[PDB]
Amino acid sequence: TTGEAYFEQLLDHHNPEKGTFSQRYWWSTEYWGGPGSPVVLFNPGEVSADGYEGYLTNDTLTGVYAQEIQGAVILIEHRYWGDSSPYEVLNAETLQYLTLDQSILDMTYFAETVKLQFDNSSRSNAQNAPWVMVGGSYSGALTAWTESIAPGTFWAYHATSAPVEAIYDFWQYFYPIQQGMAQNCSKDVSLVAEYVDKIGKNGTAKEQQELKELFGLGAVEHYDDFAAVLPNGPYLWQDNDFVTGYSSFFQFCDAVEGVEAGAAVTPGPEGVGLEKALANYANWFNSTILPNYCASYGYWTDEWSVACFDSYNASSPIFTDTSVGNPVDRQWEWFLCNEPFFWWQDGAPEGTSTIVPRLVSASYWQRQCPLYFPEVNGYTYGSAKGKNSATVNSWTGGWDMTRNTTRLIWTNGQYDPWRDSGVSSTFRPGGPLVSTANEPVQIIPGGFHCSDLYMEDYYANEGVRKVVDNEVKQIKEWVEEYYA
Ligand SMILES: *[C@@H]1O[C@H](CO)[C@@H](O[C@@H]2O[C@H](CO)[C@@H](O[C@@H]3O[C@H](CO)[C@@H](O)[C@H](O[C@H]4O[C@H](CO)[C@@H](O)[C@H](O)[C@@H]4O[C@H]4O[C@H](CO)[C@@H](O)[C@H](O)[C@@H]4O[C@H]4O[C@H](CO)[C@@H](O)[C@H](O)[C@@H]4O)[C@@H]3O)[C@H](O)[C@H]2NC(C)=O)[C@H](O)[C@H]1NC(C)=O
Ligand SMILES: *[C@@H]1O[C@H](CO)[C@@H](O[C@@H]2O[C@H](CO)[C@@H](O)[C@H](O)[C@H]2NC(C)=O)[C@H](O)[C@H]1NC(C)=O
Ligand SMILES: *[C@@H]1O[C@H](CO)[C@@H](O)[C@H](O)[C@H]1NC(C)=O
Ligand SMILES: *[C@@H]1O[C@H](CO)[C@@H](O)[C@H](O)[C@H]1NC(C)=O
Repeated sequence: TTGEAYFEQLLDHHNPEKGTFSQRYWWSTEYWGGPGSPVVLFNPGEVSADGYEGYLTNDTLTGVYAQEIQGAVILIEHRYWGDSSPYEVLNAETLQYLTLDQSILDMTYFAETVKLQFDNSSRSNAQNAPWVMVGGSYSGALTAWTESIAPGTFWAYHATSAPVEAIYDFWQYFYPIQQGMAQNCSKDVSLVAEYVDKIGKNGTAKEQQELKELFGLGAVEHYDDFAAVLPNGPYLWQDNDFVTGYSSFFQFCDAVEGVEAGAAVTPGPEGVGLEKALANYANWFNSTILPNYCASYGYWTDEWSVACFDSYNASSPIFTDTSVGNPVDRQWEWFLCNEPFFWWQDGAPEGTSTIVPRLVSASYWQRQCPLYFPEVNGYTYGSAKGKNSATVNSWTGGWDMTRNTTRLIWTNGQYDPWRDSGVSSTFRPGGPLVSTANEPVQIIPGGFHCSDLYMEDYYANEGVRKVVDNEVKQIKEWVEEYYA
């Protein structure tokens, strides 16, 4: 059966006298073998957890784990998202306790002390039963970082597509997309991105304004805000999985290549060249992306509004909305600016081919932190205080937290936009992590973001099936060691 409950979480694990707030969780005993059986714990991470029921079922990898080991499944909503926020208003003062250490200790404290409605004894808490922590994306890093920082509560860990390395100028976000996309699209998108840079850096004012109008963006006043719309094509790669078919991304590349779906004649790998690619990219954005783009934020209603592209308007509701249920993931922007993780999604450095404009730069994103988070009662965000990526990585270990691990398995995707923040990054010093029996790591061929989490990928792709089968057997083997 299923239910939902609240756990009384510590606001500040370092200072319990500051009190508690109520943290939402959901649970399922569909596969549970009774008190003493395993518990699979999954934190949906950078989002409200309400639309995540499926993780209780074997339609997802967490359910498959549970069925394999006779485990309960618990879905825990992250502090400061949804119904797990201590405050109704999120600003630089109230977000002071939205940190990685608090988020890690939330998980161990919960597993050690929660009173589960389905087992009123202590027999299902983590001191008495094996808890398996599973996470994808940021919650996969939360999972790995918990093994690094606070081992000894959870029994085993699986991290898929985990950004365990903080990186400031994360231009590598786009590198696996460039590698996975078609040759002609990649070439033509790069031509357009670099043309946008040339016109921004060397073109006249009349050239800049005219290029903006091609995209429908003549009213966008800051050139870097125009340049920042070009990644909307590449970003669609993040929505791919092995069952999305002729997806939004592949539609974008066909548009750039100037062909309708199913066309008999298509360009070869050489693409269509700058002039056509520019015209096609401009019209694709103007006609397919721009309409109702700003209206999707709720703050605006006009179909052709460009207000949401103006990142220099300190009064924009994108920056001033402090509500918990905001549509701009303000909570995540806090982690980026404050921890700081950064992961700014940028054009590549000079001398390295790029599929997004180099004018989309780390400084362009960093400039927005004080617009999201103006100083409040003396409180500011961590990167303004001088904290940087190494502050985080030297604590957690970053992608070198792999040194001496126990019962942690990793999965990554060959073409995951988050791969190069993780242990399988091609830019990790000493190369990507080498798999061992003690610490396995698998890369899904052709894989995207968290492709082993969704079982539709398992049935659709034999490469995914091989990876899922291996990690499920590894988790079962490790869990059995608890009872042996
Ligand atoms: C030059 O430019 C042209 C014009 O832009 C380029 O042509 C376009 O190329 C696109 C990319 O190749 C192509 O999109 C593809 O369309 C086919 C359908 O025609 C579709 O199958 C593709 O989608 C599959 O693959 C992606 C990538 O992994 C998956 O995200 C997606 O879910 C699909 O996956 C299924 O098929 C894969 C087989 O390729 C399996 O690996 C995967 O597991 C999954 O399998 C399920 O479905 C299978 C159905 O085949 C089934 O057998 C299996 O049992 C599972 O159920 C992708 O959308 C465009 O259509 C094309 N545009 C045109 C022709 O107008 C061209 O590539 C450029 N060339 C160069 C050299 O640069
Ligand atoms: C490109 O975007 C512009 C908006 O900047 C679109 O202009 C609107 O077009 C509709 C007609 O479909 C008019 O009703 C609006 O008054 C226009 N608003 C303007 C010009 O500010 C334009 O249609 C888009 N072009 C394409 C090809 O989609
Ligand atoms: C999901 O559970 C059902 C139980 O009725 C089982 O028949 C099915 O094989 C399971 N699927 C997976 C992928 O484990
Ligand atoms: C800046 O934001 C405020 C609030 O939405 C709005 O009234 C104003 O028109 C915006 N300015 C621009 C140039 O978009």
